Amino acid sequence: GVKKDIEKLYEAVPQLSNVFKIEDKIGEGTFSSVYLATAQLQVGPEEKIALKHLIPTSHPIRIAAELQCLTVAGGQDNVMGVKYCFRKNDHVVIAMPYLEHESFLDILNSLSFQEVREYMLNLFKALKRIHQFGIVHRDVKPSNFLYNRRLKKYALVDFGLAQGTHDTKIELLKFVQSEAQQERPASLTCDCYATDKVCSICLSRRQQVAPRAGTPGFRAPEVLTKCPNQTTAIDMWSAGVIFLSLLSGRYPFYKASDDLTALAQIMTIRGSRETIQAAKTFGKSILCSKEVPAQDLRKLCERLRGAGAGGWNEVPDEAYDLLDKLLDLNPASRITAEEALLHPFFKDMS
Amino acid sequence: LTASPGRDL
Amino acid sequence: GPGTRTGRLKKPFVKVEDMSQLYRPFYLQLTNMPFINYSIQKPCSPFDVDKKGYCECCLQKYEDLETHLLSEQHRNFAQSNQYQVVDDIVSKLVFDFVEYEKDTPKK
Ligand SMILES: Nc1ncnc2c1ncn2[C@@H]1O[C@H](COP(=O)(O)OP(=O)(O)O)[C@@H](O)[C@H]1O
Ligand SMILES: [Zn+2]
Ligand SMILES: [Zn+2]
Ligand SMILES: [Zn+2]
Ligand SMILES: [Zn+2]
Repeated sequence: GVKKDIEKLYEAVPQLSNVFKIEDKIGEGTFSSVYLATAQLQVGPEEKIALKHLIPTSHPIRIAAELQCLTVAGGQDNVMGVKYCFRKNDHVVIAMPYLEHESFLDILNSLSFQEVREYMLNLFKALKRIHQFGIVHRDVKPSNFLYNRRLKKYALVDFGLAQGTHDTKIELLKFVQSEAQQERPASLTCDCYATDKVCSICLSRRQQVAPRAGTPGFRAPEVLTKCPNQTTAIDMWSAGVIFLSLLSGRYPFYKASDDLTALAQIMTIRGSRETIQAAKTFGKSILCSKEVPAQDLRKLCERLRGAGAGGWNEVPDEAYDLLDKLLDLNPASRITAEEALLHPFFKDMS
Repeated sequence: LTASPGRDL
Repeated sequence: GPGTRTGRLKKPFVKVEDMSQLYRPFYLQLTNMPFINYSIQKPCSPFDVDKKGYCECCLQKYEDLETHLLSEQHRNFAQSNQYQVVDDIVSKLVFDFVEYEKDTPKK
């Protein structure tokens, strides 16, 4: 199985056979496959290399934008860089340094609390870096943030879904802006607004278009409710979801097969009135058939994680305060990566 | 936990 | 009801609507609203109750990736000048690996 895939990769991009020994397939995702390979350096020792084979249905501008994120933003501040890139026709392979890393699920229950602090700090370093360039990653989640516990090394990876802010410094992301473009009624309004009613007027309206590339369980509420003007705040929400998994011991934390089920789960954690209030500020009316109160984050996480030893026995208030700011339902007030690095949770750190 | 099938452009 | 398209949503539900009223609302109806399950063992979600795609080059849906990639339309795009934007970025990277000559069979 893996053997035929490797043989086919050498056939697809023949230059690889003169440079790399492809040893194994380490990743299989929606838009790429990633292989472990060994190469010799002209001036250094042998190196392990991650070869990312982009799906050949990818548009060339999308391929180039991913590469440009890696070359311009990557290579420092815990953002993966690129060593080289090989192309034959529609087959593009990005060669990156291989970072040996933990499985998030495997280490979730053995991380010390101090290691959770260090992990979050270094995630925010990476997000501060990409957000400075106006990159909205859109798919912040543990499999896109590689962590080597022993070496204390971190790498944000995978710019295959990224979009640009209006401000972006990644030239090619001006061709993939996060601001949606809408498609192409006898009565504009109807009496169903903010009620449980439906009628022929509202049901027959066109559909709103908004970006939503990403992964189920990590999308911010403004994504789930089809806000056409999304910002780097969606990445900070996703970082909040990672933190919520770390503090609760539960991963994946949310488990939903569609956007409004994900929203219903968020309302069950953060409260329905709180979610409704925030959504009004970005132009969305949410109605739920039952009101549910916000959960206290400390009680929730500690009850789901169970008895704490060592650092886990006395998690500081600052941790749940930072979590509350990351999971801010209002994307305008949600904490930024730059601000998060200044939060008291990170007292006495680098 | 893979990405959804669709993305922009 | 369904014939007149007018009525009320069966509960429980979530309904979302853009406040401009320009767009169709979207709805969620499920049998059970989410329940936080603290009994299920970690690391499980407290909400746990348990080759098709689109070619961006051809602007076409496909049901089998490998089949689409072999189609004549996709091959023509793959072999075109549309990747100059990629090659322009590559030409600024520095190649620092050892490159071997091809091995030719002997005798
Ligand atoms: N530079 C790298 N070093 C080590 N492992 C990597 C690297 N890049 C990717 N991976 C592995 O490959 C997986 C897939 O990488 P990613 O860029 O997310 O592609 P995909 O979109 O297919 O998931 C990652 O979760 C990680 O396990
Ligand atoms: Zn990824
Ligand atoms: Zn109506
Ligand atoms: Zn609800
Ligand atoms: Zn195609």
